[PDB]
Amino acid sequence: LEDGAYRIKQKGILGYSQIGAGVYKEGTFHTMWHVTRGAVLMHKGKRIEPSWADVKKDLISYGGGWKLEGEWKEGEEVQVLALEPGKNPRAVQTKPGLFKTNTGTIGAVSLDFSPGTSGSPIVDKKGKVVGLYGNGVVTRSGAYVSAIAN
Amino acid sequence: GSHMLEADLELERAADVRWEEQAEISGSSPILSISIKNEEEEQTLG
Ligand SMILES: [Cl-]
Repeated sequence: LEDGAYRIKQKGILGYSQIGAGVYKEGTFHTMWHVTRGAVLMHKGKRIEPSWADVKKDLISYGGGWKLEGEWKEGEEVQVLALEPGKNPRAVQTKPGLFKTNTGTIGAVSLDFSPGTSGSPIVDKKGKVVGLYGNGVVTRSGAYVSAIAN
Repeated sequence: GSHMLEADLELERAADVRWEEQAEISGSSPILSISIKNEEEEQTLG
């Protein structure tokens, strides 16, 4: 597998459905726990197995520990490199916000893409991945947002 | 149990991971994808 952003497609009798997305970096595939639930993944006839997960952060990696290294800081803009069902990839620039939750305070972007985009990378200006789209968390105000940072 | 996988989940590469200069300029930009790919068909793997 080469480094990059990938769609995750599930086969059924009508053909494939895109259930999410993820990032391959340094030998490891990164996606959301809610997308695969730990299921084995295939790429061009090669199997990859789950290696680590954090259900509370909605994260799972395959073939190694977490490799994503971006860290977002308040005020900085990022890009969601969205891979939506039925759409070519699109970069959308946005400024994440800080939100209060019961657990603490998080950085988050708005849930402005298909739920099938879950796993797409959110990148900083250095091209590093600061988080993955689609970790839905509830704020104190009763909003759902897509968390990127604690 | 079964020695077959429960579900056939397949990966398909779609984009380089990078900051897109056009999106910094305009706020949003399509990421040129490849021949040039004019439309994503969800039902086909690649
Ligand atoms: Cl990274």
